[PDB]
Amino acid sequence: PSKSAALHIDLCKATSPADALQYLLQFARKPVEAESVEGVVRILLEHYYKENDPSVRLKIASLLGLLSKTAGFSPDCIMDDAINILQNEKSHQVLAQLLDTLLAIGTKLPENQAIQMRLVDVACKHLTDTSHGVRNKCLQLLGNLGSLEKVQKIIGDYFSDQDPRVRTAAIKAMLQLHERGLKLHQTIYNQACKLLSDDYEQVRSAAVQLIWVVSQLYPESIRLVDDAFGKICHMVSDGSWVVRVQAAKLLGSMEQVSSHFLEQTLDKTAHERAKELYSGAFVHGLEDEMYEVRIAAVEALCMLAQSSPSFAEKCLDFLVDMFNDEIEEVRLQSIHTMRKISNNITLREDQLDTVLAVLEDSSRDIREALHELLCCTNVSTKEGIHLALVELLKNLTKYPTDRDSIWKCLKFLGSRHPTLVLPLVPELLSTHPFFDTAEPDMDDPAYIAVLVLIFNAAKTCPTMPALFSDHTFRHYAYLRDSLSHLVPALRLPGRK
Amino acid sequence: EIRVTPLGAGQDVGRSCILVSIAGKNVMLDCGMHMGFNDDRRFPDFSYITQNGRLTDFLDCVIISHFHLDHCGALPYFSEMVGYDGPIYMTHPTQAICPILLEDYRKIAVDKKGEANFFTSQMIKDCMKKVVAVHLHQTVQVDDELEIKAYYAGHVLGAAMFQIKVGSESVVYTGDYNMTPDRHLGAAWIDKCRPNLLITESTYATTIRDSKRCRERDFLKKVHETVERGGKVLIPVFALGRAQELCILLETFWERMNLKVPIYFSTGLTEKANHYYKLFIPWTNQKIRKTFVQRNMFEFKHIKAFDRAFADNPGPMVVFATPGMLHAGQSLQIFRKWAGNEKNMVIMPGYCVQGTVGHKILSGQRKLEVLEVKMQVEYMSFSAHADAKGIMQLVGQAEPESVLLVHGEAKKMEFLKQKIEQELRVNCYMPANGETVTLPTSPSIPVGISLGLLKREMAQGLLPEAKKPRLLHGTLIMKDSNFRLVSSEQALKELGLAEHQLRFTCRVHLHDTRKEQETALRVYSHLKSVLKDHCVQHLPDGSVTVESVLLQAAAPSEDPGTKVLLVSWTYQDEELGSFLTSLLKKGLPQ
Amino acid sequence: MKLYCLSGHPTLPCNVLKFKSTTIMLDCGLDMTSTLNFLPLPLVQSPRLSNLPGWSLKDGNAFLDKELKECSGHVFVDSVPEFCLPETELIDLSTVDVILISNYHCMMALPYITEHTGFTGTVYATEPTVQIGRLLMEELVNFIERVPKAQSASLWKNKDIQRLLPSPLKDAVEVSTWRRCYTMQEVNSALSKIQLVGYSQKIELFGAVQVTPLSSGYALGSSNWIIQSHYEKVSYVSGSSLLTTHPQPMDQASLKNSDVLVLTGLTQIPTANPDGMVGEFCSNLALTVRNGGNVLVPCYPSGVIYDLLECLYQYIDSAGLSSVPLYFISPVANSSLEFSQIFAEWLCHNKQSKVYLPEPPFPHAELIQTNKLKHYPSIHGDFSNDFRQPCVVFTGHPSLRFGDVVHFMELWGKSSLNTVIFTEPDFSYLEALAPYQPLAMKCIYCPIDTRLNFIQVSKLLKEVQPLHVVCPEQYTQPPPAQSHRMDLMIDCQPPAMSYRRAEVLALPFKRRYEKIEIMPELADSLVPMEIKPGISLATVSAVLHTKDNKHLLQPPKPLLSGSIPVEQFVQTLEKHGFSDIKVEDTAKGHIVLLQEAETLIQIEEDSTHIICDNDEMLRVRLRDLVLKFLQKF
Ligand SMILES: [Zn+2]
Ligand SMILES: [Zn+2]
Repeated sequence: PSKSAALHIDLCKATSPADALQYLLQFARKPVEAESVEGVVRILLEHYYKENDPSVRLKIASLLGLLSKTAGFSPDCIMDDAINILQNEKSHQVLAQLLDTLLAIGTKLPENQAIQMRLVDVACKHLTDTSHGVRNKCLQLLGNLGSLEKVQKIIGDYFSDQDPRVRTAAIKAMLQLHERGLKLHQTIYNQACKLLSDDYEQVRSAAVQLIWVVSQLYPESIRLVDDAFGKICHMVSDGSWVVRVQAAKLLGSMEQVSSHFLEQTLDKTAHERAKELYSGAFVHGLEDEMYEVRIAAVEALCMLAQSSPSFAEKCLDFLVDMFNDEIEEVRLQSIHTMRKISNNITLREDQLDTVLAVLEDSSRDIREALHELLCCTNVSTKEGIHLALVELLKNLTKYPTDRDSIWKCLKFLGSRHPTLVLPLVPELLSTHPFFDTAEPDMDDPAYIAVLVLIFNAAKTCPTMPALFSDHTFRHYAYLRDSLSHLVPALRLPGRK
Repeated sequence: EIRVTPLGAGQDVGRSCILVSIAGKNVMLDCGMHMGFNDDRRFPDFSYITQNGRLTDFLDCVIISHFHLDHCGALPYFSEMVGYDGPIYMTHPTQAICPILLEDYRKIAVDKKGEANFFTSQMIKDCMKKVVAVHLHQTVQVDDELEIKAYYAGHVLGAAMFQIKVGSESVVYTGDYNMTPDRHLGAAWIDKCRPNLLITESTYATTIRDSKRCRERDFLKKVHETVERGGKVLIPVFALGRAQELCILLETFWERMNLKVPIYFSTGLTEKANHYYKLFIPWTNQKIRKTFVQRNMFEFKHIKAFDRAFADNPGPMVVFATPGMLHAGQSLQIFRKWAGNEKNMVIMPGYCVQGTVGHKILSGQRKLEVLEVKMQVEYMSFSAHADAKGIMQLVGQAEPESVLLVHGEAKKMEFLKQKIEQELRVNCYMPANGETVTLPTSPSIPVGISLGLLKREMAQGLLPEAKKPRLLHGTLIMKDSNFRLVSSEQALKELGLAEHQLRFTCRVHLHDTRKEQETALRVYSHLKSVLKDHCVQHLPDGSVTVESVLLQAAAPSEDPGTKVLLVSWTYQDEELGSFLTSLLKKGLPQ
Repeated sequence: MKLYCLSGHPTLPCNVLKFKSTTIMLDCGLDMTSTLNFLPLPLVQSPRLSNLPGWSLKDGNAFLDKELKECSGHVFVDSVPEFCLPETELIDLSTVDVILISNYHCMMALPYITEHTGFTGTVYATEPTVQIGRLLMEELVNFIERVPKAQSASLWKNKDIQRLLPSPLKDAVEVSTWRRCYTMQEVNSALSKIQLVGYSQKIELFGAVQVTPLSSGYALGSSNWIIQSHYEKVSYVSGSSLLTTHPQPMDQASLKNSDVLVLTGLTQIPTANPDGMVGEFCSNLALTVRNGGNVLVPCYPSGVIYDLLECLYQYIDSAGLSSVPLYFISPVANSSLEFSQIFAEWLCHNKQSKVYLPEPPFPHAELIQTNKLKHYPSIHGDFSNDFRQPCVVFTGHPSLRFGDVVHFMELWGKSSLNTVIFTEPDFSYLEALAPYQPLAMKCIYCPIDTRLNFIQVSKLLKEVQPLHVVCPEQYTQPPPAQSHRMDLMIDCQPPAMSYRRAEVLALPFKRRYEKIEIMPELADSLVPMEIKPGISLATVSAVLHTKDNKHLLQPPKPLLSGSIPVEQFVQTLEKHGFSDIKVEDTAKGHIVLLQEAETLIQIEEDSTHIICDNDEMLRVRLRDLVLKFLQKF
């Protein structure tokens, strides 16, 4: 009905650039057929397709592609499109629209073999263009048409073809092939070794993805994943800034690598000078143009640090030093990564530097993140615990609004390693040996802060209620009554 | 060919000035003075560029990299007394900054040396009226064939590489530049130009500058502890460049830590430095050029203009001061004021001039002139120059074919040359001031071409017959203006010449008893069987066609035992014609 | 070379050009005239806008009283304001390679195209254009937000009802494709897809083309694009202004010698004199403020505002009106002021010199330092406390359909002393003011435009002498305002072939020659030879290498041409060793017989035939003797 009326109106108008354009725009703009009449409409359109000014034909093909989404059409449209393509070789635009329509049909519903994905693929392969007509689009067509789990030869030659756009098309088709598995061969590694140095943008951007994806499959070249990682490293200093984001993310995602070679990224120092005093890819990636690449770098570092139990100690200084980056996002990411790698790590002398930051203007997010870091860090030296305690007290007395987090971080800092604090018990709470100390105020949020640490530590060490003074017992009862999610139940005689 | 003549900075530093003769054009890169030679020898020599004539006759254009004196100090001298009216190219920040520094240097020369033949304020104004501005990546056509392009360098605000390109030849002069991003200037960035020649500095070619982030971390720790101990802080740095970087770093750290101790910045050059750094935001890297939307980092909340009388003021203090060299030392005034105290710190973030009060303080002896220094000195390095890795990375990125080093010392020049030659397999040089070096070019002449010929040739190449020489042919029509390459037939029609046809007809003599009537059929069958994949057809008239070779059974000859076969072919297919004749000389199968 | 015009607007074009093996789209124009048809978006609901009577379908079948509302005998739709779009279905935009931006006004519609269609190509624009564009899109998003008017009138959109609906609703175009305003995540994605370019930066695309932006002068950063291969030129000019203004002066030098010239964005009010009309502005403003009313001024927070502010700064002291303050109210006022201040390299020479003499180039900085002019984020907040009367208020949006202007003008309309002064010429102020009519506020129309007028257009066309000229049909046809006048229609030789909304054109051009480079070894190896005066040619033989659409030749079937003279043939045969050669003449050719091998040769005009016995060495000797008596092609 509507399709027949539209066909009659178009035939009657027969205006070259006016009638066809208006009819196509109205038909596409208004609505889809939403019925089986799509086949009849397609037949009518193909009937008028025999004309001049291939712009009208291209618009008709676009309409056909749009209609193909309705899922109504199946083999009739496929056969008609194949026939039309078999003889509609005129300029590049017409073949472009035809290839787009064929791709739409193929991935719209059939997703099957038996001239559902094989005949179309063969036809497209045989229809290889001479000058950028369809080349990229036929490449992505065969990309979305996965032959079987047995095609790579054609793309192998196409990699070194004329236009970088076609190179990108081949790369994206390769990505589509991988995402369905297809067990890509090893030779693509050596072939893309040169793709790395293509001296044009938008090419390397995905060549890096290809080298990563092939490498991670299996590490066997002579060292294969190590070689690919070395290539990514030598590339991390790419001229652009868009490449470096992928460069960082992909090496971060990688997980297995030769230990000895891994540290060679960080090897160059004033840091080792400080260490003695107390006693290259990332080296450059950490300090780069704009904060995006810094964020990517820190993420990659946290990922592979998690992966490798070693190599963490080498990176603590490189993290902590990079706190005053001036970009709050990098600040937060650095704190988060330090937290995430905080395990079996020691801050013999790093304690003071990572704690100096605790005094920010408000930076409520930063200070809360620092508390989160402290509650999950590890220290080994008693003076370290003492130091952290004193800076936390300064924090509380200067910013009396996050005591509610100060207390929890102290709770965890106690529970994590109790024995460290036991020597401090006489000193931290005044217990003059032969003088009865005046009851410190019960509600003072510095005394409560220092008491919660002790009580949380006291779950483990049985000997210390002996050290506890007179007040501490009734004060413990009061705390355990007030803040039941900070002080656990104990063995004290007063509260049996 | 390329000719390079360094009139200065030849295995040395200061008074940098390069002359490039390229494709018959003379361009002068950079023209500055340098201190230490009170004689005229400080200025670059001009007896070689033009001897004693008119400069514009020989020179084409002057290029200025950045506003540092050792590069932009000779502009009045070169362009007013000597006489030059040609175009001078320099980025807007350089144009805005160099005049103030030139005036200050003029006043300093008057006050100290008082050289009679010295450019005057009016003359600086006249010279600067003759300047032309260049933005980033803006190609400016000096003439119909010579064009200059700029790039972001970051040695100081507005510093820029230059790519002097003509036709295919191109030379990239970097001048002073940095590859390590600073706290307010982005790192130098370049295309993959692939120049034939690359002029670069080597000021720090032997020093792999360590992690700048950790270096400034140490600096900030020292300043924090110093303010804690109640002492005072004096930081001598020359008013341009490093002063603003230190100011930004300290201001940001200061706002974060919320510290309140007032900090002062030396007057005199502040009123201009801050104003220019404020009006020229679109050079100051991503952090500032983004954060500009809300506030303007160069409007300082806690940095205020210094006052001399505050020198005696008690309590811990932080004060910047000038000059970084201490030779005159308004900074040296406060230094002498506080020298007795051991509580105060002082930081020297740069190299001092040897044999001066700078070197005396550099060395640790108390007696420095006879007065004894007691406060503590820290010799920091916040230079904004290129580290060895920086130079190597930049050359690798540009991918040049020949390098040339200036702005440095001879021994470091040698180390860097050795390393680079071993590494990148690239030619290097070391011109001493006044030594000209010549290098061969590759002036490939361009040519026009018809579209269709290329189209079909590329289609043939696309066909899987590659690796077999397809012998791209045709002819080059020359007009002395537009050389155009054309196909044979297109040239024929264009020139109107007749399409001469060359035909050879060979009389093959077949000696056999087979009938003449079947001779043509035998020829067809034998040729179709022998010449595989060849177009062999038997025409209805009894003749045979092999591609374009026509075989005809001629009329019976007077010799009964001899049959004549006319094999006629054109010159183009004469290869196959000769092959057919050779095959037929063996005779048909019998 | 195919050119697609996807926007009928004469000033906000969207043109998809095709060239070599690349597809380039220019401009993304958002026709914001369509917004006029909708009701205002009040900041606080007003009773008069709330209670408007409902226009009724005369048949009454459809329930259109809710969708439509009528005021002053007119009709408006009732929903969130809307926007027209370029027709994106003519060609799949996803196949578009590169997008170019002319000016912040022409890039307004960028997000829709950049995000929705799947466009993967890159975008080019100048730094001030992109920044000020990010400012304007922020302003627009904020205005449409902040009072979400959920209603969505869709029945009226039907074509059948649209036919019956009265004017101007009959006049809408592509009512179907209209789309609601985009959002901030789309804006951010669009602005992050961008890449920057300075003036005259020669950006090469795949070696396939070379694009260059040239100073236009219309506004701060507007660029006229030039696309060239090595033998062609397409100059796309959109919104130039050769008058004396603050932006960088227009450069016509490179425009000449252009194969195709696309011309767009001419003036809107051809008869308007900018200088005299700014004078009218100042005089009327002064008179109203003296009367004691209040003056409202709609204007984009950029562009013409700055020239207006310089003029007002110079003129205020003339009448000594220092008492009356200037309020500049907009959510991007402060950012726009600061961005105008920083951009020095793009201003005119006078202002660049004012910078070289340390001082902020524009005088509105001095105004703000003097406190006569105060910039505020929006009327709510500090402005309410610090208000005064009488005053002059620069509002945000000149469409009059939303922003702070709607609220101010609902507030001040009742009075008669107060006055609203239009300056931006992009909207028919009659339709703009229609919804608020009746209005006691004195309405003054002084629309300032700076784009080139038709006389200057003729001058420029004669100066550049293009091979073809392509312009919108509106210019070709005389304006409906004055059908009598002839100067109001473009004129050129050959006549400028025109176009309309959603049209496809084929440029009258043919690709003949392109650029290829020889390599010095082969160049030296080749030896030129001459057949005609001043014409030296040589047969070529090599292998082509192609990279990035760039071709080169390096060393690894030519034929004959020219008759062979029989006299020279026999002379050289005898002097080379041949003997007993006899030549006879025919009607037009010569038959020459060499006794050895019994060789007979007939030479005719453009015809030479050799017949000999079954010989090989003599045959090849004859071949090399005869081939070298002519020129090889
Ligand atoms: Zn320098
Ligand atoms: Zn220098």
